[PDB]
Amino acid sequence: RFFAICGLQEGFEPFAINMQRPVTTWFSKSLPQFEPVPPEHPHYEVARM
Amino acid sequence: KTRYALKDTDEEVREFLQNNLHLQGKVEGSPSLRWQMALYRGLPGREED
Repeated sequence: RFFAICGLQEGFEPFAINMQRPVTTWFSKSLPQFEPVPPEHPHYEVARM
Repeated sequence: KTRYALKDTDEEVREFLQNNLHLQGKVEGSPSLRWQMALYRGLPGREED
């Protein structure tokens, strides 16, 4: 709705100008899941004894 | 713009463009010009004349 007004003449292109399928999007799902404790976690450390 | 960098007057660039009218881009050879030309030709006041 406003690409021609501001953005077309400045040399900018639409993010998906030449694409067949719509751009796949990822969303932050608020469903808790169990994941491995990162080796570089700032607060939690796991030692294998 | 290159001719202006070489310190040419407004008459020199015009005659340079007159002899170089065939160097304008071709829509078939560029994917970017495909949608730009289609968007350009959609304006109400665009006449091919």
